[PDB]
Order: sequence, then structure tokens, then C-alpha cells
Amino acid sequence: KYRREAYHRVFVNRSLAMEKIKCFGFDMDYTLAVYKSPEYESLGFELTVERLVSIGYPQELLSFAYDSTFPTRGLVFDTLYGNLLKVDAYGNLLVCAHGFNFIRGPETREQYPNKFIQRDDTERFYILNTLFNLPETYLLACLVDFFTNCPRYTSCETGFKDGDLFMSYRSMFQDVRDAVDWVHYKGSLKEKTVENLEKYVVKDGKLPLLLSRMKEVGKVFLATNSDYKYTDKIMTYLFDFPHGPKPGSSHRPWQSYFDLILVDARKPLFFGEGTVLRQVDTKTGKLKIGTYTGPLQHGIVYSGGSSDTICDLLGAKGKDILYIGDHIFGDKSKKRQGWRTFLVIPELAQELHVWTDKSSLFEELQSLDIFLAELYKHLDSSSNERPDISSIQRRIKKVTHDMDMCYGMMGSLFRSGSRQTLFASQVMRYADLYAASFINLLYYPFSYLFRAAHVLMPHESTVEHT
Amino acid sequence: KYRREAYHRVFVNRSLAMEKIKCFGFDMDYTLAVYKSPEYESLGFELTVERLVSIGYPQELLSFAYDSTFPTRGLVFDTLYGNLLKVDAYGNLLVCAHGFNFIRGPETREQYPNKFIQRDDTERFYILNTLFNLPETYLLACLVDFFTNCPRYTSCETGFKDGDLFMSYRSMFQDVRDAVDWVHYKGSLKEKTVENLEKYVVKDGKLPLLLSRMKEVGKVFLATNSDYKYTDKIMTYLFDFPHGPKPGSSHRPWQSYFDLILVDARKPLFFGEGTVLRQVDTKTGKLKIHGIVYSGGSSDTICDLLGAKGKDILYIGDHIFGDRQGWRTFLVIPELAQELHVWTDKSSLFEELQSLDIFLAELYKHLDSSSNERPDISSIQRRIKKVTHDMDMCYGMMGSLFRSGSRQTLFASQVMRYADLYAASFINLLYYPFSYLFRAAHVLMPHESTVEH
Amino acid sequence: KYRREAYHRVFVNRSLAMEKIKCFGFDMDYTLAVYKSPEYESLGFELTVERLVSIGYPQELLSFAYDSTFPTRGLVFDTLYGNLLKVDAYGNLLVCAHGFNFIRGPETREQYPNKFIQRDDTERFYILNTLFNLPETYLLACLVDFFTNCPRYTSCETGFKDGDLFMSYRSMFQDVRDAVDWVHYKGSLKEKTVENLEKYVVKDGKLPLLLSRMKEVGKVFLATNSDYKYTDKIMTYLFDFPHGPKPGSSHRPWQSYFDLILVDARKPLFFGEGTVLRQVDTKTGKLKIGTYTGPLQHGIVYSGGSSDTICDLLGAKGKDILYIGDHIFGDKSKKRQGWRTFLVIPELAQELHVWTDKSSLFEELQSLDIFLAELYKHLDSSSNERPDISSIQRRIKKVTHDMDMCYGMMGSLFRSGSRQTLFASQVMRYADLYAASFINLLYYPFSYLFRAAHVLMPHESTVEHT
Amino acid sequence: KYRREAYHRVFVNRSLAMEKIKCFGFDMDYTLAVYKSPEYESLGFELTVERLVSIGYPQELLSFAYDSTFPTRGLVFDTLYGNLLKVDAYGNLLVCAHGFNFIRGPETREQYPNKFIQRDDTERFYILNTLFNLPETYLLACLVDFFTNCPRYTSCETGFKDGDLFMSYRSMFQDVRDAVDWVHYKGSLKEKTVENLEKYVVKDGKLPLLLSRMKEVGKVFLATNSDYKYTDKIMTYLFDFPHGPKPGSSHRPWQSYFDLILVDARKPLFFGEGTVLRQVDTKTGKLKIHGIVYSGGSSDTICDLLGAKGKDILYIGDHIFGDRQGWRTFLVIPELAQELHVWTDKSSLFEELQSLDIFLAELYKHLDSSSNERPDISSIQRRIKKVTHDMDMCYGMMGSLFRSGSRQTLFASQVMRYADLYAASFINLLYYPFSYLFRAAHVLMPHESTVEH
Ligand SMILES: c1ccc(-c2cccc(-n3ccnc3)c2)cc1
Ligand SMILES: c1ccc(-c2cccc(-n3ccnc3)c2)cc1
Ligand SMILES: c1ccc(-c2cccc(-n3ccnc3)c2)cc1
Ligand SMILES: c1ccc(-c2cccc(-n3ccnc3)c2)cc1
Ligand SMILES: [Mg+2]
Ligand SMILES: [Mg+2]
Ligand SMILES: [Mg+2]
Ligand SMILES: [Mg+2]
Ligand SMILES: [Mg+2]
Ligand SMILES: [Mg+2]
Ligand SMILES: [Mg+2]
Ligand SMILES: [Mg+2]
Repeated sequence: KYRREAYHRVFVNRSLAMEKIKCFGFDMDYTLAVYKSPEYESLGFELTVERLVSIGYPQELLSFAYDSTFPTRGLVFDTLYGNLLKVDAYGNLLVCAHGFNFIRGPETREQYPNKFIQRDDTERFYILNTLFNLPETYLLACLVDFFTNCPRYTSCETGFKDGDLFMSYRSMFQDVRDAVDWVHYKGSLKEKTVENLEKYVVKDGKLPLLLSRMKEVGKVFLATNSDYKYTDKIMTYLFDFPHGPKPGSSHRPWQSYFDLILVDARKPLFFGEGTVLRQVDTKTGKLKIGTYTGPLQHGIVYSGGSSDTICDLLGAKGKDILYIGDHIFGDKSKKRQGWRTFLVIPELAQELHVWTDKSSLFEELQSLDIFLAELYKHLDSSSNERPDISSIQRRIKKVTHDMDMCYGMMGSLFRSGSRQTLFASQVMRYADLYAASFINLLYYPFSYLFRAAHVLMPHESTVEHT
Repeated sequence: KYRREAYHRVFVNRSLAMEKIKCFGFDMDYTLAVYKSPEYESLGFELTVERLVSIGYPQELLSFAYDSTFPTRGLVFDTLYGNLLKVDAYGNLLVCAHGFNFIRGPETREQYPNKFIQRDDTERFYILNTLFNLPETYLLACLVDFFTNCPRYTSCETGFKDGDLFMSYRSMFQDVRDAVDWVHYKGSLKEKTVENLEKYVVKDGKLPLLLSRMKEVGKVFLATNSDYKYTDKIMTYLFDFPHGPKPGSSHRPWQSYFDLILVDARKPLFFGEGTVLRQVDTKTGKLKIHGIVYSGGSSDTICDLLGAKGKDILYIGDHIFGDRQGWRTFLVIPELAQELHVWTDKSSLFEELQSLDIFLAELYKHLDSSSNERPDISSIQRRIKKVTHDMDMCYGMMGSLFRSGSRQTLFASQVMRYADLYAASFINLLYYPFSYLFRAAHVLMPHESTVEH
Repeated sequence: KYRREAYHRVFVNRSLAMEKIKCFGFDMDYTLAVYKSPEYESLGFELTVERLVSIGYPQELLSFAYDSTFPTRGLVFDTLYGNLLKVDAYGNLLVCAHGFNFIRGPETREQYPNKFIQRDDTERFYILNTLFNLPETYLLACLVDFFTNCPRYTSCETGFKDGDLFMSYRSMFQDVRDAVDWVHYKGSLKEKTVENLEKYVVKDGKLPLLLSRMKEVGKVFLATNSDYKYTDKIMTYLFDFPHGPKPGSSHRPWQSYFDLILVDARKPLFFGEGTVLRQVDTKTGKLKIGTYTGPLQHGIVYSGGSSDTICDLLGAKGKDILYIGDHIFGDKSKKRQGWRTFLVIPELAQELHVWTDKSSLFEELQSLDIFLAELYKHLDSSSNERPDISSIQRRIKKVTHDMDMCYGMMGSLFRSGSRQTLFASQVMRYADLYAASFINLLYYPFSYLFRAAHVLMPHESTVEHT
Repeated sequence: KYRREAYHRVFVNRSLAMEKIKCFGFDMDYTLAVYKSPEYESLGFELTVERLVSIGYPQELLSFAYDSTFPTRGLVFDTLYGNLLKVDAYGNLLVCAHGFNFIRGPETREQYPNKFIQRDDTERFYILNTLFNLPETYLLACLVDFFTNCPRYTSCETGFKDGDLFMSYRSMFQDVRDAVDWVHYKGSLKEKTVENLEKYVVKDGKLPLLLSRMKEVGKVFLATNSDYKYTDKIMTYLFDFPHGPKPGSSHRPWQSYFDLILVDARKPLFFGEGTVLRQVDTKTGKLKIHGIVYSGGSSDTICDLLGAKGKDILYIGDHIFGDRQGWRTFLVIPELAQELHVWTDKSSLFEELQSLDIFLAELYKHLDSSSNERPDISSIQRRIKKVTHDMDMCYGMMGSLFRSGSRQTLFASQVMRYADLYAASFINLLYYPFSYLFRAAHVLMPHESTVEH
């Protein structure tokens, strides 16, 4: 089976015929504009901490340093017990860290009977899905750790006491949640970023190449939650090369690359009723009092609206639209037709790296497993042998832990041992296509037919056809 | 990697060390007592139909014949539009049949825009999970087909009119659901079964062998939703061989193979608050106002009485439940034997599809976003569609219980959720030692399965 | 039947036994703190207009002047056709004004077939219920009027054109909606108010009298959506008299008058899940990082939380609580027990005035109606008389119009001719008690039993018992 | 103010100038043809019960007897808890009866916290609006009472068990609803009625008088949901007197009193898209593949054919509908005669309550927020409660159709919404000229009714 090389690959959950794609839609933040790691995370982490201290948190916080090897995306915060939880598709605990203490094993059941959380309880548990939640993920584990080991504060089941003031893990998390928000919305994250774009934002000469090739076979639009003043600063940088689409061609502005540009979308509300469609005034940045209810005829920039507006303006409907982005929405659904989805998952490059330069650890595990099969090979329910496998067992735990440590300290984004993460299952739900970058579409023709990979059940994967 | 034979295998979702199991718990109906197919299904189908007619349904119903090649387990009935839906793990439609007309293609979006349903809407959709829903699965498609194509009746979006008497499918479905229930609780399904046990119920000389070996290494209990009178008749037949545990050994009675026997359990409530524990009088069959045999109670009662904790108990059964500590689970899935058969006696169809797929990879091999080539692959496409269609038909007309095309069924996902272990019959434990350690198979994401080290 | 005098009366929709009331809860804005009319409305109207122009609206707007005799509360804006609608309990049009043009009669059915709106369509129609919507009510009728009669703009069914820009009535209204919000939230309404409190805010020496008498028989709390810095400035002023509860008693601070003080409630969310309960730091104004999960022991000020929190802290539940306020919420409902309601309706004083000093117009109408009864008295279906009543008819229209003009130009808040307004019906739904001011509770004992008045159907009111 | 006599009065919600009316439209069932009470209700009750038994309900049902003093119209059935609810205009509980046990007091909040329901939840609650729901109103309270108090059955929050066969009230209610429907559409209600018209249907020598006077000043049409065969039999009886319009005049046939006759109308759909207009053959009774008599069609069809516009049409009927121009409405409410009777033959009870209320006003007269007085008024309270209770009982056991205590019913509010005019019988139009101008009564808010000029 011919397969393109791993770093260039688009992966398929649900089959998609590209020939039938009429529009390519793009998310900006963390899609078109990939923020540099760990630079950008650290910046958010710093501004958030500074925001917390200024509104009254201890000053020891001022000396925390974002550590990129702790968090993985998709962890669950238990606001009742203050834990960071890695869980599987169904709610089973995989990892449970209180501060920097990984609680593990039997001592879990005193707080999680059946090692299980009822994920539906969107009041107790908060899923940290987005790449913007990386800073607050590490930060939460920091605060819990700080307050736990600080003598001026008394540790309790659900929070901490100081005097006759109590600070629940729920309240602290709200402070944190509110701090990040503020930093993105009133704080200096945006300006600190644009003041030093080459430190924070990746740029790639194939980006214009791809989008211009895309525009030759179908329409292309931009639908971002950011505002125009910011989008502009960003989109200008992403396109600032001494050339245009290819080396040798003259530099065109980034607006030229889009049949439709929309900002202030307010996704996810966008995909439902949305907001009123308005039009931005490029000179001032403010909105025009009137809009332009007319058809596609572009030097125009839109604000707000709805996904249906896009479909009206480009004269397409959902199944003909490929939406490209970093964020996992939900449902699929509600009576209007929905777009197909290409999910960008940046962590995928490191994930794939481990899956290759650590071949040695997999074939040990392979062989260790082979070896067990043998120890039990000629046995059945009549036999009384209790073969000692406790030496083999503990060896497995070390090779997998050593493998885990390669990802980060909360392990792989997708897997832990045999089990898939809740994240892995959200991806396989929401995403038709996925890859490390959307740029990988450069290595496939627009006539390509993406065929879904077969996810096999145990009885499928361990049983041969002949 | 050494692997036992396919029909003998226990399959693993979550790893389990059998060494650390203290008790084996057993479901009776469709677990210990496997009803013969298609005989039993047919019996239920008839008894159900006759009940419907007795309470006013047309007499044309009386001439339906249960057809075991139509239904598969785990289908979803839409009471709004009257469709049987095969959907995937997340709610995407795979198959949509109205009566016996299989709708899907573009014309699906007229009723399911986005080809998608919300399982959440228990008011609208009903998942037919259990082996007892097999008759009514077929019956539902029969009635919709009948009323739809009978000139005495005019078809509507959400039901049918008799004159301008209107019957919603929601109302019809409830009648059908109520008829089955009636048949099991007030009807003659149980007695017609015990009156002909060899016609309706499988029996295996290995059942005593397993349960006795199990009792040598741990406690064994029976926790069934049936009553004692039925259980007695059923458990007696199941153990009625001229020998005991093994050939040559004297016949022991079936109560002797169980440290604890419990009936009238009322699962799923059993696993929650349960009921008041009562004690059965064997002689009378009635309840009283060690020497074994309880009624009602709760899963805690079991744990108290045998002195076990949740994680030390392997519960064996055919039913997929939901979710104070909980048991490990061995799920029995009878269809698996036939499911595995197709996966084996059809190697030729799989390696065609394989080969057919390879071929595509070539046609696009040296291409990228600069290429202008649109290679015509429609003969390949149409060929692929036919081979998978032929492959489906081997399963039944609603296709495989677990998968359809590239996708897993909602049923498959429930298994991978609820079951630690699963196999075709629990008897396959006969082929593994009680020191065995079951290691979970890795379910791979696309980027894992299509990328080598 | 002994009845207290009209200006002092509390009116009853649903009976209430006051003896069984354990807590009095208070809204601040437009309840405890009554803003002066038309002073305050005008101020909002000015700041809103100035906000609109600054973001690009025509400058002619700068010369509008809030006219207090136009708006009534509870009108409905049709964002599709740009109309202000006065409707009845069921959706029937009573008044329909496009700009300052009252469309009236038969010409209504071209836009409203059956003279009826489907009130449920919370996408098309927007109810202007709150006393804060008075400025924008008049302003909307102004803009529609301005744009209609201005030659640079082309009037259309659903908006206006300028060039190839279109401004729908929906978009304009959103601008307006957003402008008011901004003015309350980022603008200078709050500061302009506190800089001149005696111009904007009523103060009354019986306010402390009532609340202190209330505190002798049950607990009293404050639950406002405003923040502490503002509440303080306001509550201080409301209580700034040279004395305390009565003349002769020493001045106590306003906090002393409340068993519980809560700000930032975020009503209506408050009455549901609410927010996390936090505690305000009086010195700084900011929130304490920790709270105080302890029982009622007061020098404390709370922020956020939920209505249940109040019930926990005061150890009461809903039917034992009388909530006093200016805003009409909804449903009754959701499984927690709900408080009883005293609705403050300031306009009630003018409403009652007309109902008294215009006795002359009612007894004319009385007599004119009497007179008809006679013209038809000795007739039945056999008789062929077509008595000319067209002189009498048109006389009625003038006396009722002259009566209407006494209220404002959109008429009575509650009534029009025979019909009740949608507002009247919202009051009778949500309010157990109502009056012009909550201060009227001063004239009733805490042992008083409020007996609901009987709202009679036609066959009840026009048929005697003997 | 001159006012005609109470039993003769037309009451006005929205003003209407009769002078400007071009057409009179007539509903037949329970409008033109008023069925006798309690005879007709009882007939429906029996036929319904017998249907239920035939499809499997206990035989104890066969000995129920319709009791006309229990139900009033406009009650709300809660299919979740099995309660009959009398609620006010906004959803507040007034009366709550489970079987024949009237629950309300504090013990209501255990099921209705805030003593409140959301009418919005058509999935849970069913408003029993029509005069045809009177039998099933009583029947529903009978069944709940029976299953609740019968030892063969165990009571649950949402239903009852027969053994551990479970029946939700939702399911029961649908059966009851379906039984009534069946009885009207496939059952023998119609034929048992026409076989004894003098027992079941009122007739008035004034019906021709009115309709003929109406035809002298405007068009008259008949728009009924019944078929021609039934309508014929019914309309013939209604007009069967030895004279015509007045005594002395020769008998004209009933078709002659109508410019347009329409059957099989399918209201409410009639008022929307309706159906295809068809034409009836009088001779055959069947449909054909001026001289009058249509089937189906739409309200526009009426307007087209008579050349009228919506606002020019007075539609006369017993049914409260909802909501391309619309008709004015005369709503017939038979119960109004008895409702008005109590409001008159019980002056003594009203002026006691009056007086009792006056008395309270005195006890608090010279009091204010400074007073320490807590005057004991509990004997007055308890006396008030009894007098209103006695007053209720005059209506029935669910009290007045329109009000209960100070509050208006949900039924009363629907009337004030849907009806421009209402009266006990449409015959009361006989007492007003066609030049009459109906002026709406003013419904007053508390501050209006308790404050004089
Ligand atoms: C639940 C799901 C998966 C596993 C699992 C996965 C890989 C290896 C092992 N394992 C367990 C004991 N030795 C190796 C367990 C354990 C528990
Ligand atoms: C969802 C589930 C299965 C499939 C699928 C399975 C096998 C082959 C194909 N396929 C799609 C186009 N040509 C072949 C699709 C596509 C989408
Ligand atoms: C709808 C509701 C009320 C009225 C109404 C109320 C008071 C007086 C009148 N009126 C109508 C003709 N002359 C006096 C009408 C008209 C239409
Ligand atoms: C709601 C509906 C009616 C009533 C009511 C009617 C008549 C008398 C009374 N009443 C209340 C306390 N004492 C007499 C209440 C109260 C609340
Ligand atoms: Mg993004
Ligand atoms: Mg990253
Ligand atoms: Mg079973
Ligand atoms: Mg389990
Ligand atoms: Mg307020
Ligand atoms: Mg005012
Ligand atoms: Mg009728
Ligand atoms: Mg009407």
C-alpha cells in the first residue's frame, strides 16, 4: 500500500472525496497562525500569573515558570477535589495528579470509587481541550501544589483555609479561568504577541502556495473569532515573504487570497443563530453603520453573521465545505447541513516522533507480551500451574513508563497503555480529517479520495482472515 | 504471538488478572441458558403477534413469519418517522430502513439532515440492545411495511390513517413494546419453552465441567431475573446428563454447583438499591414469611454474603448495563460465532477489497496539489461498493452487528465500554487457566494503524 | 369596605399572609434607589446618542432631546419593520407607530394581517420591559423617524439604503441595544449619576423608618446586580439624613440595616445556578481571594452566588421570602422553592392620578354607553331599525383619545380602551403585590393579610347576584 | 345601564358591530346540535369503557357509572404523576386530584414544588378542553382511583404494577385517549345517537326562527367536521317541527336555511391548508368523482364562494381554536347557564363572603407598621374557607369552570383570548338586533377595581 511519509500525512476517520469540495474555510488562531511552543504558552502563563497576583494572589506565584513537559491537552479538572485527571473515552481515570503528586493505584478509590468520573457533570468537571488551556493546565497544578505545601494555609478536602476564609478549588479555578480570559480580552497578550511576531508565530512559505492552489479549484474563506485589527497584523506577517504564491512571483496582499473574509464570528454561536452580519471598515477598524446585502464581489470584510451566511454568499452547502481548524466543536447537528472537518493537531508531530525513534521500546513490549503467551500456551482450566510472571510484569511497567515520559509527564495526548484518551475519542468524533498541520494538504491532489482507516475491535485485530 | 483457536477465544477490552478473581457470577437467560436460534425468536415473534391481534390489530398480522436473516441486534427505532436505524458510535446513520425499503443515499437528508441522530432523545429513539428485542426488531419493520403498503391504510410522515383514525408510529411502537412485555410476564412464553426444552434450549456437557472447576478456585453464584420455578426447570435441563462434572462421575443436582443462588433479582435495580432480601422455599416455590436460595436483594447482599469486594467479582452475562464498588464483566455475545465465521470463510472478499484499495493508492501515488490529473476511479468505486454489499449480505440484511463499512456500530462501542471480557459463549473459559492474565488489545487510531516503527 | 387611600395602597393579585413572612429582600436600582424622571432617562438618552454618533451615526442625532411624553413601558419593537407596537395580553396590536407616525386602522393589516403578532418570536420582536428601556424606546422611534425623512437615505420595507450599504432595522436596533449596554457598563452613566445624586436620585426619610421596622419582625437582605463601589455610593446617599430610623435617633450606616448584603448577583442567572459565592473586601472594593463559608455573622458583604445561598444563610425558604423589586422576571419555576414578589411600578402614581382627576371623562363615557343601551333597548332580531349611532360613536373616540393623551402619547401602561396591555398581564403573572413604591408597606401592619382582588370576566361583571 | 335578562345575554370580550357582518358560520356538534346532559356524556363513557375492556382492561371497569357532578371542562391531566389538575391562567395549581383523593395543601409541593406547571410541556400535560373530553375526564380519575385502591395492583409514583408488569399513567392515558377516538371514528357512538335522537339531542323551535332571520340580512353556511349522512340525520331532527321558521309557516327542509353547506371539514386543518374541495352526492351519500353541499376544502374556499373577507365573518361554535385573514368568533359555552344560576341563586353566600371581607378590613383599619396588634382572625379565616367550599360544591366537585377562589381558570383565559362573543347558546342572538353594536366589558386590574373616581 503506497503511503506518503508520516510527517506529510493526512489521516482519515471518515472517508472524503476531495473532488466534491467546493470551499475551503479557515480558522486563524492555531490554524493558519501557529503559535510557537513553548514561547507562546509561557507568555500566557506569565500574563495570567501577573494578573492573579495583582488581584491578590500570593507573590510566590511571581516566581513560577511555565514547564512545557508537564501538561497534555484534554485533561479534566475536578473543581471539587482539585485534581487534574487523564481519562479514557468512557470516564475511567488513567492519571490523577493532585498538584505534582500523582495519586495512582488503590488510593484513587477513596475519592473516585470505581476509578470513574461522570463526565456529564459540567459543574464539577472541566475539560481542558483547547491549546489555549495549556498555560492554565500547568498553572492549576502549580497553585494546588503551592497552597498544599505552604504553611500559612490549611489543606482540606475541597480547598484551603486561611483564617476564617475558605478558598474552594472551585473558586480558585474560577479565578484562573477568569484571569486567562482577561488576559486574552483586556490584557496584553495580543499586543505582546504582535510586538514580537517572529518569537511567537511560525511562518511558512508554502502557506501562500497552498492557498493559491486551493483558490484555483474552489472558493476559500476566512472565519476567525479574532477582530480585524489583530487578524490583519497576523495575516500580514504570515504572508510577509519577499514573494507571492511561489518564489519568483510578486507579493500579493493576504486579502487577495480569500474569496471571503469574516472576523468576529463568535464561534460556536456562529454555527447556530450567530449574530447580525456586519461589515468592517478597513481604514478605521470599526464597523460600517450599514453593511452590503449584495452578492460575492470582494474588497469586502465581514463581521459576525452565521455559517449559513457563508453558504449563502459562496452558494455552497455544508457537505461541499471543508472547514480547517484547531478547535473541536460539538453537535451534527441542528437541521442545517454541516461542513466537513479537517482538524489540526499540532502535538501530532511529537506524537509521531515517539512512535518512530522509540521503536526499541515497542518491540520489547511486543516480545514481553509474546513471552507471556508462551508461559500460558499449553494450559487450560484443568491445569493448576500458577506461573510466576511478576518479574515480567514489573518490567512492562518500566518500559511503558519510560515510553510515557517521552511524551510529557501526563503522557500521550491520545493513548495510555492500551487505552484511548477522551481526547482521542473527541477527535475521532468531530474530525473527518486530521494532521499536524493543514499544510499537509500540499502533498495530496484535489482529486484525492480519502478512505477512512478501519478501527478494529479486539476480535477483529487478533483474528486473521485465513 | 501464540493465540488459541478463534472459536475458543476470550477477547479482551480491559486487562484482567484471573488469578485475583474470588467469585464468578452468572446470569441465566441467554447466558447459562442459551436459547436456540431461530426457534426461540420465532416463538416470541408468534406469541407477540397473537397478542397484538387479540387486542385489536389486523388479522393479516397472523400470517407473518419471523425471518432471522433480517434483524441484527442494536438497531435504533425512530418512533417519529418509523425507521429502523443502524448508526455508528457517535450517531451517524449507516442504514435506514422504513418497513423493508432501505432509504439511504441523498434521500436520507430529507428526514435526517446531517445523516445524524441524537441518542440523547430517549423520547424519540429506542435502542434495541437485547437478544429479546430480536423478534420485535423484525416485527417493527413488518408492521411498518404492512401498514405502508396496505390499501386499507394511508401513509403519513409520522404514522398511518385507518379512514381518518390516526396511529402514530410512537403509539404503534409502544403497543409492540407492551406486547412483548406482556408475553414475557403474563403470556405463555415461559411455559411453551419448558414444555419443549430440547427444541428451545442448548445444552453442553461442558457446563458442569466449567462450573465445577470454577468452584474449586472461588465462589460461584447465580443471580437471575427469573423466578425459582422457571430457573428450576431450566437449570435442571441444563444439567441433565447421565454423568456429573465429567463423564464417569455421578450426577449432582444443579444447586450443588453454586455457593449462592438468587432469583427475582430485578436487575438493573439489583445493582442499585435492589429490593428486600427474601428467602425461597424450594418445596412450595413460594417465599418464606447455609442451605441456599434467595429472592430479591442487592449486589451488596451478594458481596456481604460471600465476603468479596467489587473488583474481585467476575460477573458473566448477556446484558449490557450502564454506569459503591462495581464488578468486572464478562459479556456473552452469541452472534460472535457467526460474526467470526464471515471474517474467516470470506478471505477472498477481504483481500479483494485489500487489493482494490492498494490499487487506488497507486493511481494517486506520484500526485500532489500541483497535479491536474483526475484519474477515473468510478469502476473501482462501484466494484468496491458491490464487494462490501456482498460481504454485508453474509451477515444478514442489516449487516454486521459490530461494523458497517469502515465504521463501528453503536453496539460495538457499547461492548468496548461495558465489557472487560467478551466471547461467543462463557464456556470458552474452559480453555484458559485461572492463573491467566488477560491483556487488552490496543484499539488504534488511524495515525497509529497506518504508521509503522 | 375600609380602604387606605390610593397613593398609599398596596395592590394584591394573589393573597399573601404577611405574618408568615420571615425575610424581606430588596432590589436596589429603581427599587430602593428611585431615579428621578425625566432627569435620569434624559441622561441615558444623551449618553447613548453620544455613543452612537462617536461610532459613526449622523450628527443630527446630537440635537435630539429626550421627550418623556412619548414612551410607555412595555412596548414591542419589530426589528423587521421598525415599528413600536403596543399589544394586548394575547398579541393583538393596539398601537403601531413607525417613527412618529401612528399607522392605525386598516393600513395595519398590510404588515400585520389579523392585526396580530406572534409574541413568541424572540428573534423578530423585542419587549421593552425595564425602566432602563425608556431612553432607547424613544430613541428608536427617533432614529426611524430621522432616517425616514432624511433625503440622503432611501426608505425600504426593512431598513434604509445609502449607496450600496443597507442598514436593516434589526442592525440599527442592535447598535442601539449595544450602545445602552456600553453606556451602563463602560460609559459614564454611573459616574455622572454619583457626581450629582440630588439631581438623579430620590431620597426619603421614611426609607430607614420602614427597613428598621422590618428588621424587628424578620430578616432583611440586599441583592443587587450593581457592584459594591456603586451600591455604596448609592446606599450612603439614600441614608444620608441628619438622623437614623426616626427623627431624634442617631445616624447609623446603611449596612447596619441589612442582615445580609449581596452584590454582583447576576440576576436572573442568580435565581438559577447562579455564580460562585464570593466575598467583597470593603476597603479596596475588590473580592477577597477566600470567602467565609460560615453562618450569618455580619460585617460581611457577598458577591455572586445564588438565591439558594440566601435561603441557606437566612435559614428560610421561598414562600417565607418577600422579594421587592422593579423588574418582572419569569418562570415558577424549576424545582427549588420560589420567593413571593412585591413589584414596584413607579408609573403607577401618574396612572392613579388620571384615574382620579379625570373623573369627568369616565362619567361621560359611562353615560355615552348608557345611552346606546337605550337606543337598542326595545329591539331584537325581528326589528329592522338601523339606529344611527355614528354621532355618538365618534364622540367616544375623542373622549378616549383625550383620556389617552393624559397618560402619554402611547397611552396607559396597563390599558387601552377596553383592553389590557401585555404589560398588565405580565404584572398580574409575576407579581403577588404591587404599588408605586415599596414604601407603601409603611401603612400596613406586619400582621396584615393581603386578599387578592377578583378579576371579573364579562359575564361576572355585568351580571348582579340578586 | 339597560341590560337584557341574564340567561338571554350575549357577553362581549372584544367589541363587534353586528351591522358589518356578512356571513354567519355554524359548527354543528355541540353548537347547532346540543347533546343532552348527562345522557350523552354517559353514552360516551360506557362505549369508551366497553372498548377498553375489549382490548384487555379489567372487567371491574364495566361497572363504573358516569357521574356528572365530578368533572368540569378544561382540566389538565399530568401523565407523569397521574393527576387531574385545575390550574389558573398562568399555570398555578388550584386543585389537584389523584383518583378521587384531592391532594392540595402543603403536601402538593412534594410533587409540584412551587405549586406550578409548565403548560408548554405537551409531552407531559394534556389540556382537556372540549365537551367530548368530559367522559374521559371522569374516566381518568376512575381508573387512577381503581388501580390505586385495588389489591391486585401496587401503586407507583408514575404508574402501577400488575405483578411486576408496569403500566405508566402516560401509557394508560394514551389508551384512554385512543379509546374515545376509536369510539367516535369506528365505534357506535354516532349510530346509538341517531337511533334515539330525542334522548340525546336538544331541539328548539327557535333554531329556524334565528337562522331564517339571519339569512335575510347575510349569508349562512354550515361548516361541520361530521359527514353528510350523520349531518343529514342530525340536521333533519333539529328542524323537524310541524311548522317552518315561525308557527303557521310550512316546513322547509334544513338545507334551505343555508347558503352553503360543508361537511368532512377537518378543522383545525380546515383553517390552514385544508384539503381538496369535493362535492357530495346527496342521493348516494358518497362523493362525486348553486345546488349546494361540499366536502373538505378550506376556510378560503368559504370566503371565495360567498365573496366575504375574514373580518366580515362571524363563526359560531363550541370549540376554542388557536392562532391570511381570520373570522370573528362566537363561542358557545353550555355550562354557562348553570354557572350563571349559582351566581344568582346563591346571593346569600356571596354577601356573606362580602361581609366577611368587610369585617377584616375593620380589624386592620387603624393599623400600620408601628402597630404590635396581631388580631386573631382564624375563625373568620376558617369560616371564609367553608363558605367558598360550599359555594364550589354548587358547581360540581372540581368547582366552577371559570374561577376558583379569587383566581380565573386556564379555561377562562382561553375564552377571553379566543372568543369575541360568548353565551350559553347561540340562540341568544334572537334577542339582539342585527344593527346591535357589542361593546367589550372592561376586565379590571386590582388597582382599577378597588379605586374609585
Ligand atoms: C485496563 C486497560 C488496559 C490495561 C493494560 C494495558 C496494557 C498492559 C497491561 N498490563 C496489565 C498487567 N500487565 C500488563 C494492562 C490494564 C487495565
Ligand atoms: C464511512 C464509512 C465507511 C466508508 C467507506 C468504507 C469503504 C470504502 C469507502 N469508499 C469510499 C469511497 N470509495 C470507497 C468508504 C466511508 C465513510
Ligand atoms: C376590541 C376591543 C375593544 C373595543 C372597544 C373598547 C371600547 C369601546 C369600543 N367601541 C367600539 C366602537 N365604539 C366604541 C371598542 C374594540 C375592539
Ligand atoms: C389565590 C386565590 C384565591 C385566594 C383567596 C380567595 C378568597 C379568600 C382568601 N383568603 C386567604 C386568606 N384568607 C382568605 C384567599 C388566595 C390566593
Ligand atoms: Mg482556532
Ligand atoms: Mg503544542
Ligand atoms: Mg440474561
Ligand atoms: Mg465495567
Ligand atoms: Mg432593579
Ligand atoms: Mg417613570
Ligand atoms: Mg363542534
Ligand atoms: Mg379570534
